Amino acid sequence: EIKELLKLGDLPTSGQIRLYDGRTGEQFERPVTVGYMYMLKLNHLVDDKMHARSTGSYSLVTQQPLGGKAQFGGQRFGEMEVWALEAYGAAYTLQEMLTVKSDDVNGRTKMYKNIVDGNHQMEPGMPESFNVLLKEIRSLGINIELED
Amino acid sequence: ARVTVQDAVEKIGNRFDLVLVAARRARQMQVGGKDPLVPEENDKTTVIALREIEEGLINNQILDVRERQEQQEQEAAEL
Amino acid sequence: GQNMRVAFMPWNGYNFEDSILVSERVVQEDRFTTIHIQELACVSRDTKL
Amino acid sequence: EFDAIKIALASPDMIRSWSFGEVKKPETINYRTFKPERDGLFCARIFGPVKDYECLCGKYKRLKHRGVICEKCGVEVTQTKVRRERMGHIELASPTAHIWFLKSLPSRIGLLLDMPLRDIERVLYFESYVVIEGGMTNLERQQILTEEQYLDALEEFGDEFDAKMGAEAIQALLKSMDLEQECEQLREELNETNSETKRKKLTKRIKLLEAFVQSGNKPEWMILTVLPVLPPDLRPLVPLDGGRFATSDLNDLYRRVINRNNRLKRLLDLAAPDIIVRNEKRMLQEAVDALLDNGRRGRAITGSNKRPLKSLADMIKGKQGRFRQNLLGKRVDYSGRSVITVGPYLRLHQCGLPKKMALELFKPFIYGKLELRGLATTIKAAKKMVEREEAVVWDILDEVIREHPVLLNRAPTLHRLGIQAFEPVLIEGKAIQLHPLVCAAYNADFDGDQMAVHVPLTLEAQLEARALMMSTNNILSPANGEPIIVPSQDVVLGLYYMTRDCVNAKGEGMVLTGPKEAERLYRSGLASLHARVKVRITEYEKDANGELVAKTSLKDTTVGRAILWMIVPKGLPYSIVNQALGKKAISKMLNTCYRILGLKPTVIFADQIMYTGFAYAARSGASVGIDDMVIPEKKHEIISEAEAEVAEIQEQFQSGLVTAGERYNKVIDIWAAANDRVSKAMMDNLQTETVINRDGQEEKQVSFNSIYMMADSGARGSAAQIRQLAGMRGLMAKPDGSIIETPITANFREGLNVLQYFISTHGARKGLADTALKTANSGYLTRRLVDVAQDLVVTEDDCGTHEGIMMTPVIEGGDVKEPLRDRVLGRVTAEDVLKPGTADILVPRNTLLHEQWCDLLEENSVDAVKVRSVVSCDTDFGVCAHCYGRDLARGHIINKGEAIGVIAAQSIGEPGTQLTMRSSIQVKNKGSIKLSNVKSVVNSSGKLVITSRNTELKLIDEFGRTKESYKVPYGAVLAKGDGEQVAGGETVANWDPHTMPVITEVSGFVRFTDMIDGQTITRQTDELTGLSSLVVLDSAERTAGGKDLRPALKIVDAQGNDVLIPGTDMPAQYFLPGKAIVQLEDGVQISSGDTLARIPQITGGLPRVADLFEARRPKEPAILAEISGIVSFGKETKGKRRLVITPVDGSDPYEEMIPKWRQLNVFEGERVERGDVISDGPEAPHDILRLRGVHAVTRYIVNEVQDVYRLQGVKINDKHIEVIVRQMLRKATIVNAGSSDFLEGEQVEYSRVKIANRELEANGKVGATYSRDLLGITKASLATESFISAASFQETTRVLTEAAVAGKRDELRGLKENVIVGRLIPAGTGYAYHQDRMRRR
Amino acid sequence: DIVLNPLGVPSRMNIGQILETHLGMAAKGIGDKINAMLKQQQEVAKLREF
RNA sequence: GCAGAGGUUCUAGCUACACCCUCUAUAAAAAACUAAGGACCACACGA
DNA sequence: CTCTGAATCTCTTCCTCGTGTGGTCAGGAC
DNA sequence: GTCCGAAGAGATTCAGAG
Ligand SMILES: [Mg+2]
Repeated sequence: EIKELLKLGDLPTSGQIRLYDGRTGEQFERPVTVGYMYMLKLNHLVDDKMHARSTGSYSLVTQQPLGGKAQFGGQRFGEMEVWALEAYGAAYTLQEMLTVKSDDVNGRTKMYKNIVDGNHQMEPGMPESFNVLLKEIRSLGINIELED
Repeated sequence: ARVTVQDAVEKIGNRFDLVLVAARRARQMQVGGKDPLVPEENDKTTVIALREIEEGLINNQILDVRERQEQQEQEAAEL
Repeated sequence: GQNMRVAFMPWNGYNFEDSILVSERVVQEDRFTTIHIQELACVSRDTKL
Repeated sequence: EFDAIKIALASPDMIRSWSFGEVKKPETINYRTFKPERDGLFCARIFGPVKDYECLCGKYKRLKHRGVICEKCGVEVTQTKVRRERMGHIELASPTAHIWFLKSLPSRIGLLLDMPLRDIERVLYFESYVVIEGGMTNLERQQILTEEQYLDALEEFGDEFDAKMGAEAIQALLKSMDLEQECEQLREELNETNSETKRKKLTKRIKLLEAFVQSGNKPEWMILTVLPVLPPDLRPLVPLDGGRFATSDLNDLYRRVINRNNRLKRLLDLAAPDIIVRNEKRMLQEAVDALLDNGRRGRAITGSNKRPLKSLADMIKGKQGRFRQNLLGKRVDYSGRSVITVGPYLRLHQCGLPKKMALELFKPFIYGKLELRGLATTIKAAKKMVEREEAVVWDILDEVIREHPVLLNRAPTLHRLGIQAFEPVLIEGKAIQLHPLVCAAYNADFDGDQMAVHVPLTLEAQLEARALMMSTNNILSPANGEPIIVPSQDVVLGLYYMTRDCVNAKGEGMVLTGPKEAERLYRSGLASLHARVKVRITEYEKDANGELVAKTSLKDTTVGRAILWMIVPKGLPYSIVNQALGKKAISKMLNTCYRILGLKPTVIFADQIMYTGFAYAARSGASVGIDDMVIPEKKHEIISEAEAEVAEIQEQFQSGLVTAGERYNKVIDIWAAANDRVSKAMMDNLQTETVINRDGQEEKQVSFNSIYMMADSGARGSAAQIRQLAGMRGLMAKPDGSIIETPITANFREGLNVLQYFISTHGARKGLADTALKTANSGYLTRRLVDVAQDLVVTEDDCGTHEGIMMTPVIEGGDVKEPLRDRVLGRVTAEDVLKPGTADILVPRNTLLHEQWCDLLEENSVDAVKVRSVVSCDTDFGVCAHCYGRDLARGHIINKGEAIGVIAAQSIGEPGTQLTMRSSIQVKNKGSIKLSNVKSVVNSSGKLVITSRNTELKLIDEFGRTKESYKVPYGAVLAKGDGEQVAGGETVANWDPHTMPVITEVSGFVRFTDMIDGQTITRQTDELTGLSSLVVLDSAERTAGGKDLRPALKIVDAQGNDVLIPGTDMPAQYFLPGKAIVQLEDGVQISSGDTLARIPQITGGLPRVADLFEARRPKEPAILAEISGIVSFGKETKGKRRLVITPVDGSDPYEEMIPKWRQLNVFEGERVERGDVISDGPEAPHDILRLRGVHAVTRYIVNEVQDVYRLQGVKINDKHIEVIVRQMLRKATIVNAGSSDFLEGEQVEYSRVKIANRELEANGKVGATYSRDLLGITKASLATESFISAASFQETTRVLTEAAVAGKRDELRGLKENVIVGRLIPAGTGYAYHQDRMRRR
Repeated sequence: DIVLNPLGVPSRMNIGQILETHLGMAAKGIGDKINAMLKQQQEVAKLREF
């Protein structure tokens, strides 16, 4: 039935045309299928998913977006990311990510002022989220100490 | 610009010592006043450090030699 | 959605794995432009003084 | 700044030391005034000031007044950040129990007080009294009594007897107990009380007591009398809309605790009657329980929106807790996300990047460059300039992204190839553009997939990204030696279209003057792309020490193949391109380039091969027309035949000739055969459909049907897939798995009927639901594995241990699954690998097995090398370098500092997505018949029958390589003798599938000694021949008469004496099991090797790997004997049967209550060996290790997990499993303390006792004896000496409580610990920093 | 206007989208066949019979 | 530019991450400029 | 009879990210 | 203005057999 409908129109029955190339202007060998597929357009556009953060908000735990990266918040260097990074051996990159790029507010602002000066130094500092954990597990009778 | 690091690691063949030595060299070339002993071609300090390594000019012991030479020249003008 | 001419062939890898390669003719004739209506609520609260 | 973390129990004095005040007001900040209340949970006076250098009042607003408490309001003028460090203590009106000890799994309060947890709860929650200092009265210090009993005891003694009630009573009991005296007394009775259950419990209690007295903490501190609070800023009031300021789900918990404490204080101030104060104190204790962990006891409290409150333990444990959400996975700045797409114009070290998000990323870099260049003076001016994105900003941005790698990252990253780096190129649009070839590693799908992008900032981090992250530096995947940067689907199709041949094409037979002339011919259209020609190539082989020869020669080749000869660098031969170049061919071509020319030419390849593949797949026009899918005209005839056969079978069943199951199996098999015939017809019509004109006569060759091009080349689509597309769909199963009798006759080209589509949807939805649940369970397993092997980091160039693994090719009955070539490639020999001729060291004991050595081994008849595996290493805190061989991701041995534990755990967990979760012995080919652990008996017939249980038939060739292997059942009759050379395709052995025959060792007459008729046996009627065959009755189901005596069949000679086995004095009596159908009578002459009786005779997916790595003993485990000797049934199955082993030399202590529900294949008179399956079933890993050694358990586990992985085709080198196993059995159990200090029942880390013994052997004093205890990873990771590593993983409450009571201290020295604390990880670029730090210490 | 990737058809077995493609081509063929005899004016009889 | 205040603007501007000048108890000749910000559960999904 | 074992109850963890939609969070009486 | 499933794994009870 579809073949006969094709043959009614002045169209090839095989359903394939010889699409000449747009740039080379040469015939495509192995004639290619051409037809009118009903292409939709899904709601998942890109301009509502093109996100990027330099430095914005912070939380009580000094995480950037915490609950919702829609408030101009950075990506989550998630649980598996630190494994996939330390598997290489990116100690400096990992230390960046989880101390000076995300958590160590003193170190974070110090490195910001450093980068705006051409120099690219880094200060480890103490991850403020680790200080939050320290205070929490210390607030329940279990004494915790950064003993040296 | 450059693409690979094999010609760099081959003489620092731990692939981790390379990172440390080229990092401190790029430090002395970026925050310090040292000029690249390898010609610069609009290239950042990292690839410049790699090029200085691949030319058989910058290595860990050479960096220590430069550091102690700077120390001697500093303490020579303090006496 | 809409419907437009479709040809099944690898065109210089731009449709490498599953990606579509729509022509500038689609955008030119305003074929797939979609209106999106956003809403910006704003309230006036009983603030003191 | 520090090097360790200390854990203890905060006594109610250091709580006051921490706390800067006592919270007395339940009120938080007022709704009317933002200022906090006088002494509320939020309070500037006893915490930090609300604003920096500003007190709560306006008295000292000016910063001038620094560090001075304001007299007017009693508030300091310190910076407000201190509101995150200050604490406050709640002075409980009465002591209250700590939940982390009461009603917990460790049950520390239970072991300590030696009370039932029920009774402790009863006294604490005020249900019943507990006595203290009973004295003269019958009640001791440890008794629990009800209120009526309390009245009676008060009658017994008015005051000397004391029964305090509530938590105060427990406090007093803890005070009265002295650890040291109790500890030594408990040791005293531990030395005598030999009851195993009592021994375990007493060892637990004594361990608690010792680790609690040696650690600096008293037992009174379990009962918290002074609760501290979180810093107010760590527990704030967030919003301003709707209900002004909402809560934090913890302020209300603290308010409830404060309110209960205040009401109790008021009652104590008013001396209320004891019943109401009991109620008040009980609900105070309950409120403290809810604060500690809302949900450890009873109805978790709630006053806000009918949901459990997020208690403090809630904020620590679980994913949502701080440890996982906020510590290991901190969201990062300088990051971005966008749906990604493909760009061929990019190189391999490059990635697309939108100008918008690149500008939003490198804003500090843009500011710095602008300030340097003078285009702005202040950060405000730079912000304005970049917000207007002037044209002076774009060319500066392209200046700052000259050599600045960015970390692309996919969200569900599994392997470390899931986050690489590229030099981003600034392009328009909103989508990051990923190079196609690096999507195979990423598992990128380009259907709306979003990849996070991260920017390293510090020049050390940028350089580290360039050296390690960048895609051109990690081409070799760490899972296997197969390269991961492989042309995936479209470029390979283009290359296949290029590198092919058709016997007639425009301009064929032309002779070419080089590949450049071939390109000129094709681009001019004179010659077809795949015409056959003769070209003049110039191959460049490297026979010298790195130099090339210019070998010029003609090659009968195709124009398309000649096109690719301009793409290969010099060092490759032409035969690598003279073929069709499918998928495997292209992957092998890339691998050959990597192993010959290095890495830079291989990147040049990757990029150029992608370019040419795309550029010629474009001109290919590789369509998919429906007419390209030819229906086999043969298929309809085959379907008619299948219909005739199924009709015949069905009508036969309509007469009852066949059974329902028989009809089912026959129709299934005939439909499967019809499907196979249809597949063969479809192929034989499709793969040669082109019948072309060969300058005259007619010739047919490989067809150019586009579907067959896309399938045969390996581009996209398998032979089974295209078969289910064009031919039959075969059959498909129901939900359970039993397939339909009526298959799917039609296919996808022609129409598919409704019922057929429903049957298809069955399997489709099955697979879809399975794959979603698979991704869930695989992610969980990957986390578990990477958290059990996180701390293993290579830290030594060599361990200096001769011990290794006797690695051999795997032959599990079939052919070789993993040949010795790819088995021991990249590993290091453990000992002197000799050659067949002895006294010839073919390989030194310390040489890496790279390509040359493994190639030399094959030609020189290798069968068994020894490799120094990681499980055989001895260095504490990580394996050595030579214990691990090559990193397998780079072209050399492992670098001293890599993190092989994480890479291996990822390489194991990554194929989880690819891993789903829902006779006779005939010889094959040439070789001999050799057997080990063999007890072959030559029967009188002359054939071979074997008494041994674990006797293995292996088909060794004329050289020695074990090509084929087969297990030999007990009593199986063999064709020829041991070592005999047989032909090929021959049958060599068989047996009775449901009959273990009782064979004979010496012929003679038989006497039914100890065989009572009717009771021990049944002369059951022979319903076929008449001569009744005896059935030996088991002692259980028999009558009460013969249960004392055991069945026996003793052989006798011509005189009737006891015939015995030569060597063992015990006679040749053959005991019988139950249901043993014996078809003989006493005094019947049999042969030496004749039968005597007749006795009648589970997951393979991701759960199998989980069960393996969890060391789960199966529900039906095979039971083995821990000592070699004679088998016996000691007791008369009194409750359960018994097995006693009597070795000749050693003593005979053994008793095992084998459940009376197993087919114990071992009889009752056979000398079993230590580690023999007396029953049959899945051999549990624990007893495997404890009865056959570590080198056996590691071999078994790696073989089985690889079999699970090889079944799906995913390649994983065995080191990634051996390291997991080494981290899996790093725990020992002390068997003899010796001169050291280790309790017997103690289960302490293996490295600790190994170091202790290695330091004791420095003197003559003997060390300690141990037995390595294989622990499942989910609680092998939880048993580590470090405590934060286990705390992050799972069961945070359990591990934290155990660390607290033990006073444990963390000496980080680990990857996850340093990650949590944030310092450099001791694995990678930070390994040198950490080795320097440990050198300074 | 659009160039799909052919290699998504065999593996991701959705051969219907090619039947859809051919039928859409036939439908647009009918559309332009009547457009031609409607662009240049043809009487109602010829168009009606077609 | 480190502890405060004043200045020509615009209430207030002392490095608060923050932008110019003065001195240690006194307020103006002067153009580019300003704000340090926010939690927990259910649902549609997407890879 | 008391202790190796049968059971019993109970507790922790279950891809990791996003786009987002929302819903939610201490009064009247002295 | 201030205030009242499933899966396993382990800890814990019954029992049943010496
Ligand atoms: Mg995808």
